[PDB]
Amino acid sequence: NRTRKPFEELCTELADLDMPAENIVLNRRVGQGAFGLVFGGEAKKSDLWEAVAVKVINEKANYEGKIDFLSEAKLMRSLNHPNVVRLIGISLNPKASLYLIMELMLLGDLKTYLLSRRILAQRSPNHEDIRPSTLTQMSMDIGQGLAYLHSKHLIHRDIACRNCLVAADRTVKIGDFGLTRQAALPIRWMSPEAVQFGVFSIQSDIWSFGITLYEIITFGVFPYNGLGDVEVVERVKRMEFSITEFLPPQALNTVVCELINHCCKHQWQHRPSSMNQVLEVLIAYPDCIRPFLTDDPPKP
Ligand SMILES: Nc1ncnc2c1ncn2[C@@H]1O[C@H](COP(=O)(O)OP(=O)(O)O)[C@@H](O)[C@H]1O
Repeated sequence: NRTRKPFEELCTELADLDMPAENIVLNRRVGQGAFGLVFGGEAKKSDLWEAVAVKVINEKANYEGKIDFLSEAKLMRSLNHPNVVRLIGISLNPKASLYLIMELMLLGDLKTYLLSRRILAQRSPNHEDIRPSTLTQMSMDIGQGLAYLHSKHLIHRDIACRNCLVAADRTVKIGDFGLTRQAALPIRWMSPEAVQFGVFSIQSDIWSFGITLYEIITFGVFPYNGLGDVEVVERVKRMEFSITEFLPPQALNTVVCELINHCCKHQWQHRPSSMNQVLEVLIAYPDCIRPFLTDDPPKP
């Protein structure tokens, strides 16, 4: 064998993180993740219990899949930040599958969050969940969490409202690192220098961050809604219609419209050199993130 040894040498380094299956119990079906279902329950860190969600993949798939499964956890262990989801352990060979244990975010992801609290914005626009005081702090938490990733020479390459989870504290954190690589497909969240060229940088992550901001101020619309995935690879290269054109007419004079337009510029020499240029903006204008909606909900 030549691919069945990679698994058993990898778990040697991740051996201090193994937990017996008698310390993990499954209660809920939290959601349908990318590769398998995620379950919700409680895990005991040999001392006390904590509410936890688990990513699970059965032991029937190829070893090629199990290596990527454990590589997500190995990368996740190198992180510690109040705006990044932190794992607490793994579990090797429990009965039918392999377990990935990561803390529970009570209020789910951000896209389903906004999609469910849409009419609440049209009827109660000053609510503790969805007011510019909270939306700006949320986008700010995502920003400094991505700045923490970039600080330690990491590129996420997949910034969207699907990979940002919110907890009962209503603080948001970075969620999915399935596509995260080292420092030097979601095409709608990718700058053109990363689409036709396959090169990723901090500026490509800033492009996806600006797309996330458009996704937030619209409460979850599908970027470039109405254009197929084949029409967008040709339209974004020749600088026609930045994402700002897809906004309601209530924008195009605001501070958030310009911001996502500077974060999403074809000339990456004009894009911010670091996430801290964007973060320092979110302090001079603390009510920039506003809900800009229509009377017709978005159609996925
Ligand atoms: N720790 C968690 N807390 C709450 N929900 C989660 C958690 N982990 C995963 N999920 C749910 O499972 C899916 C995320 O799994 P993943 O494969 O990481 O997909 P994504 O690309 O959305 O991050 C989402 O639907 C999300 O709502």
